Amino acid sequence: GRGDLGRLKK
Amino acid sequence: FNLDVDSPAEYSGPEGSYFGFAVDFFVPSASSRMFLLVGAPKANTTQPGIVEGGQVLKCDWSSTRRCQPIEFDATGNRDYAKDDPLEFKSHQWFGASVRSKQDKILACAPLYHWRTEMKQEREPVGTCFLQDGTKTVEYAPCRSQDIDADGQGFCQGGFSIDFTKADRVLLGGPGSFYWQGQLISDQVAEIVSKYDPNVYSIKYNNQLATRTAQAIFDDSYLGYSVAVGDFNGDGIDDFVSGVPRAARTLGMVYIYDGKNMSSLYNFTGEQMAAYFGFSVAATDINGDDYADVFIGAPLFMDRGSDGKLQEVGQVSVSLQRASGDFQTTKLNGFEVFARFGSAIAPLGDLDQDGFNDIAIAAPYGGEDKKGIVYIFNGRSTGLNAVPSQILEGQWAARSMPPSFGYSMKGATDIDKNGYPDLIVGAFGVDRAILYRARPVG
Amino acid sequence: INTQVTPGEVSIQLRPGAEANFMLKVHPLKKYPVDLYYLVDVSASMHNNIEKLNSVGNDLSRKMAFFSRDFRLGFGSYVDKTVSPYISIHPERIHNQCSDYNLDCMPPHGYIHVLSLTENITEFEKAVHRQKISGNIDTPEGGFDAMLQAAVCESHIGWRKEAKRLLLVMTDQTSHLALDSKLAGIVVPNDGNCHLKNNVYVKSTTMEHPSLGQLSEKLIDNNINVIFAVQGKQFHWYKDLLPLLPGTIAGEIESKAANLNNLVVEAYQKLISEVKVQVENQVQGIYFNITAICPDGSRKPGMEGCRNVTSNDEVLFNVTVTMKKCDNYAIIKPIGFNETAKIHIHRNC
Ligand SMILES: *[C@@H]1O[C@H](CO)[C@@H](O[C@@H]2O[C@H](CO)[C@@H](O[C@@H]3O[C@H](CO[C@H]4O[C@H](CO)[C@@H](O)[C@H](O)[C@@H]4O)[C@@H](O)[C@H](O[C@H]4O[C@H](CO)[C@@H](O)[C@H](O)[C@@H]4O[C@H]4O[C@H](CO)[C@@H](O)[C@H](O)[C@@H]4O)[C@@H]3O)[C@H](O)[C@H]2NC(C)=O)[C@H](O)[C@H]1NC(C)=O
Ligand SMILES: *[C@@H]1O[C@H](CO)[C@@H](O[C@@H]2O[C@H](CO)[C@@H](O)[C@H](O)[C@H]2NC(C)=O)[C@H](O)[C@H]1NC(C)=O
Ligand SMILES: *[C@@H]1O[C@H](CO)[C@@H](O[C@@H]2O[C@H](CO)[C@@H](O)[C@H](O)[C@H]2NC(C)=O)[C@H](O)[C@H]1NC(C)=O
Ligand SMILES: *[C@@H]1O[C@H](CO)[C@@H](O[C@@H]2O[C@H](CO)[C@@H](O)[C@H](O)[C@H]2NC(C)=O)[C@H](O)[C@H]1NC(C)=O
Ligand SMILES: *[C@@H]1O[C@H](CO)[C@@H](O[C@@H]2O[C@H](CO)[C@@H](O)[C@H](O)[C@H]2NC(C)=O)[C@H](O)[C@H]1NC(C)=O
Ligand SMILES: *[C@@H]1O[C@H](CO)[C@@H](O)[C@H](O)[C@H]1NC(C)=O
Ligand SMILES: *[C@@H]1O[C@H](CO)[C@@H](O)[C@H](O)[C@H]1NC(C)=O
Ligand SMILES: *[C@@H]1O[C@H](CO)[C@@H](O)[C@H](O)[C@H]1NC(C)=O
Ligand SMILES: [Ca+2]
Ligand SMILES: [Ca+2]
Ligand SMILES: [Ca+2]
Ligand SMILES: [Ca+2]
Ligand SMILES: [Ca+2]
Ligand SMILES: [Mg+2]
Repeated sequence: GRGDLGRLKK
Repeated sequence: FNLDVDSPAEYSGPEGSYFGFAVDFFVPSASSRMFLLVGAPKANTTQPGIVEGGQVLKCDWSSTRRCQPIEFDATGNRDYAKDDPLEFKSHQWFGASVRSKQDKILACAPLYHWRTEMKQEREPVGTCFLQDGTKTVEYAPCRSQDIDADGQGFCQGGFSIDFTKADRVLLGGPGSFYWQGQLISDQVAEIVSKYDPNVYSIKYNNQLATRTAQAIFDDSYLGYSVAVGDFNGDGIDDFVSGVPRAARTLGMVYIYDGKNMSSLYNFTGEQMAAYFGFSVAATDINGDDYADVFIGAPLFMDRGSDGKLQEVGQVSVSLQRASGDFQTTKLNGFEVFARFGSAIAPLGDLDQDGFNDIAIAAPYGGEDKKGIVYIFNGRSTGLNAVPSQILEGQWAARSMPPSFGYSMKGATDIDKNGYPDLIVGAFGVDRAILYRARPVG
Repeated sequence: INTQVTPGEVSIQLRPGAEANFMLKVHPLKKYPVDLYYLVDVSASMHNNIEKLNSVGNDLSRKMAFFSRDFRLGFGSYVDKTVSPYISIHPERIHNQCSDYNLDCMPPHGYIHVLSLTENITEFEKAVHRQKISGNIDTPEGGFDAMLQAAVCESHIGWRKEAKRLLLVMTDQTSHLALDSKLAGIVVPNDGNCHLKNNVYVKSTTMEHPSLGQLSEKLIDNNINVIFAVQGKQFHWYKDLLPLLPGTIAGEIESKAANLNNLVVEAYQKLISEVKVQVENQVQGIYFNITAICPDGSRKPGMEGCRNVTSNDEVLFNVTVTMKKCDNYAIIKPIGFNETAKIHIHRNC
C-alpha cells in the first residue's frame, strides 16, 4: 500500500 | 575577509512575519536602481478574507531601509460555485521562496491549497506568481486534473525555485506522487503567454517535468531544494536538486540535463538521517570555468575525540572536472547543533583574486545560538577549508531563535564598487542584513 | 554509596603536561525493578497489530517476574503531527481520517499519554482494550517526537529513578526526521522539553521533530533504554540507526505479532547484559582515555564497552586523564544505568 490509509484502501 | 561587518545595512519587517525567510537582489537593468527582495511567508496582507497569506517586499538601498510589498495578487479566494470556494489563500506561505533574474520576480506559496473540480477537497498544490515587469502572471504547474496524494495534489509546488540562464524557471515540488517529489521547468515566455485567469489548470507545451517512479521512491522529497549550472558541457544550465530522504534517508542530489530533464549525475549521503541534500548550490569555486557542486547535510553527526557522536553538520564540496566526474571534499561544522550547511550562498569573487568564494551558514551556532555565517575563499586547488571570515548574528532570541544565516544571497555588486556583496536573512527576528565587500574599484 | 558504579566520586590533581589515572568498576546487580512503557503507533497502518496488545499484560508480567524485582507497565500512543500535508484537513476527513473507508477512526493526535507506569496489570489490559485506531496520509509517522516527550516527561509517565527504565516504541513505518517539518511550515527547532498538558502533547503542531543527536542526548540523560518493536521491512531502518543511538535495541514483530512478549524479554536480557560508558568531559583542556577491561580479558575502547555481562561479575574501566592546556568535573556514566561516577578535577596553572 501507499500512504497510511493504503492498508484500508487495499 | 573583506566583508564590511562594521556598518551593515539592516532591514526589518512586521513582527512574526518571518521577514527574511527568503532574500534576493532585484536588478532590472532597464532602470539603474538596485533593490533587495525579502520574503515574508507569514505576513498579513490586504487580500479580502485572507489571513497570513504572505508577502514579498522590495527594499531600497539608496540611503533608506524602507520596504514596500510587491502587489503580486490583491484578490481573495476564487469561487468554484455559489458558496463553494475554489481555493484557500489563508496560511499559504507566499514568499517562502523568491527569485529574480533581471527584471522578472518569481515568488511562490508552497502551502497554498485548492479545491479540485471533481470534489470538495483541500489539496496543498502550492502556487507561484511571476512578475515580468509590467505584467504579473500566476504559475501553478502542480495544480491540475490528475491531482491527489497519488498525483500532484500534495505537490507543494514552488517549495524551491531557481532561474535558468536561458530564461527558464526551475520549480521543485517535494510532495507529488506520495511525496516522491518532482521537478518542473517551463520557459518564461510560455508561462506569460499561456496564462488565462479563468483556466485553473493551464497546459504548457514546452514544459519539462520529471515523472512518477516506483513506490520505493515515496517520501523522497525530490524538489526540497534546487540549483542550476552547466554540468554536461553544452552551455545549457542543468537542474540540480536535493532529495534529502532518498536512499533510506541517506539523502541524494540528482542532476538532470536542462535540455530534456534527463538524469546525468547522482550524489548520495553517507550517514542516515543527516539530510544530505537539504541545501544545494552550484558555482565554479576553483576558477576553471566548470561549475562545482555544494551540498549541505546540516544534521550530520561526527565522531568526536572520545568516540561520541556530535551533530555539527557537513557541506560536501565537489569540484567538477573535464573528464565528466567530480572530486569531493567534506567540510564539517564547528559547533554542535548549529546546523552547518543549512544555507550555501555562492559569493562570486568576493575579493577579486580570480577565484569565486562561497558562504555557508550555521543558523543556530555562535554565542547564544544566534546564528553564524562562514566565508570561504576559492583557490586553484579548490575551496580554502579555513573560513577567511566569520559573520555573527547580532539579534537576541525572541520566542523562537534568531536563525541568522537561514537564507542568504550574494554575487551582486549592489553598490557598484566592483566587489560582490551579500544579504543575510534572520527570519526568527524578522531581519535582513546587507554586508558590503570592502576593497582590497 | 553507589550500588553498581564504584567509586561514585573521585578527586584528582593535575598539572600541565602531566597525567593521572584511576580504575572505575561497574557491577550490575541481580534483579532490577523494571519500568516498561508501551509507546504504540496507533495509525491506520497498525490496525491488525493493535488488537494483539491485549496479550502483553498478564503473560508478560509472569514472564518478567523471573528477571525483575518488580515489573511496571504503561501505555501511550502517537500517529503524527495534525497538520497538512501529513493529514487531510478537509472538515470531513480532518477528525475522521478513515471517512472514505468507513471505519470508526479516532481523531489524529501527536502523542497522548494514556496510562502512567503502574503495578496493576488490569489497568494496562483495560486501557489497551479500549484504545482505537487513528489515521493520516503519509507513511512516515511521528515516532521520534513522542519518544522524546515520553523520555523527558518524568513525572507524567512515572519513571522511577530506582528502576531499569524501558521505553518500547512499537511501529510499522519509518519516523519523521527533524527537517521534514518544513513542508508544514514548521521551522522552529525542537527544544527537547516536556509539553504534556492534559496528557496530550500540545506542541506537536508548532515545532519540528527532534534530530537523532537530540533524541539520543535526551534518552541517555534520562537513562531510557529504548526497545524498537517494528513489524515490516522498516525494521532494518531502525536497526541501521542503532549505531547512531547508543543504548537502543530493535526487535522484529512477526507478521502476526505473536512474539511481542518474547521480544520484550529478549531485549531486556540483551540490555542488562551490556555495559558501556561515556564521559561528559566539559572540563576545558583535559582529555580522557577510557579503556574497558572486559571480564574475559579483552581491552575494548570503552565507548563500545563489553557484552555478555552478568551479576557476580564486574566490568573494569581504566580511565587515563591527560592535561593538555588550562582555562570543574567530568561524569563517566554507564549508559542505561541509574548511577554515575563524578570525576572532580582540581589543578593549578
Ligand atoms: C539516480 O538515482 C535515481 C534513483 O535511484 C535513478 O532514477 C531511477 O531510475 C530507474 C531506472 O532508470 C527508474 O526505474 C524504472 O525503470 C524502468 C525501466 O524498465 C526497464 O527495466 C526494468 C528493470 O527491472 C524492466 O523490468 C522493464 O521491463 C524494462 O526493461 C521503467 O519502466 C520504470 O517506469 C515504470 O514504472 C513507473 C512506476 O510504476 C511508471 O510510472 C512508469 O510509467 C513505468 O510503468 C511501466 O512499468 C510498470 C512496472 O510496474 C508497469 O506497471 C506499467 O504498466 C508500465 O509498463 C522506472 O522508470 C526509477 O523510476 C528512477 N527513479 C527516480 C526517482 O528517478 C536515476 O536513474 C539515477 N541516475 C544516475 C545518473 O545515476
Ligand atoms: C494576522 O492577523 C490575524 C488577524 O486578522 C492575527 O490573528 C491572531 O491570531 C492569534 C493566534 O495566532 C490570536 O490569538 C488573535 O486573537 C488573532 N487576532 C485576531 C484579531 O483575530 C494574526 O496573528 C496576524 N499574524 C501576523 C503574522 O501578523
Ligand atoms: C487493579 O485495577 C482493577 C481495575 O482496572 C481493579 O479491579 C476493579 O475493582 C473495582 C473495585 O475497586 C471493581 O468494582 C471492578 O469490577 C474491578 N474490575 C476488574 C476488571 O477487576 C483492582 O481492584 C485494582 N487492584 C488494585 C490492587 O488496585
Ligand atoms: C539505582 O538502582 C538500584 C536498584 O533499584 C537502587 O537500589 C535500590 O534502592 C532502593 C531505594 O531507592 C532500595 O530500597 C533498594 O533496597 C535498593 N536495592 C538494591 C538491590 O540495592 C539504587 O538506590 C539506585 N540508585 C540511584 C542513585 O538511583
Ligand atoms: C591502566 O592504565 C594505566 C595507564 O594509565 C596502566 O599503567 C601503565 O601501564 C603501562 C603498560 O603496562 C606501563 O608502561 C606504564 O608505566 C603504566 N603506568 C602509567 C602511568 O602509564 C595500567 O597498567 C592499566 N591497568 C590495566 C589493568 O590495564
Ligand atoms: C537528452 O539531451 C542530451 C543533450 O543533448 C542528450 O545527450 C541525451 O541523449 C538526451 N536524452 C534523451 C532521452 O533524449
Ligand atoms: C587513547 O589511547 C590510545 C592508545 O590506547 C591512543 O591510540 C589514542 O590516540 C588515545 N586518544 C586520546 C584522545 O588520548
Ligand atoms: C557469557 O558469560 C558466561 C559467564 O562468564 C559464560 O559462562 C558464557 O560462556 C559466556 N557466553 C559467551 C557466548 O561468551
Ligand atoms: Ca548542460
Ligand atoms: Ca570548477
Ligand atoms: Ca576570492
Ligand atoms: Ca560591493
Ligand atoms: Ca504519517
Ligand atoms: Mg502508519
